Amino acid sequence: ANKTLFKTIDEYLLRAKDCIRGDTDTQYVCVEGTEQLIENPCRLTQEAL
Amino acid sequence: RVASGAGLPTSRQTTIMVTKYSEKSPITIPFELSAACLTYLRETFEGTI
Repeated sequence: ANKTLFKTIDEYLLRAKDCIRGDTDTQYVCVEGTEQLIENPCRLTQEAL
Repeated sequence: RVASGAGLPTSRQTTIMVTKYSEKSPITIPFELSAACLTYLRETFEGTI
């Protein structure tokens, strides 16, 4: 993700997502492509709140 | 339904039928009549006032 700003933000819009399932009571990684992904701005800012 | 994207488990054409029932709630009122109005309703004696 060290690229230029436009390519990094379109890479963030496309791929930088968390993909967690909601069925179980704990946070397992979801099976792929069944439900919509989970996006995270803290992935881009690399900071927590 | 809605057509799905690539690599996703799509929908199937399903129907659903459902009944609904009637529920009864009868209502009632008692009302009394004395023996006096019974023996005086269809009975005349001497034709007096």
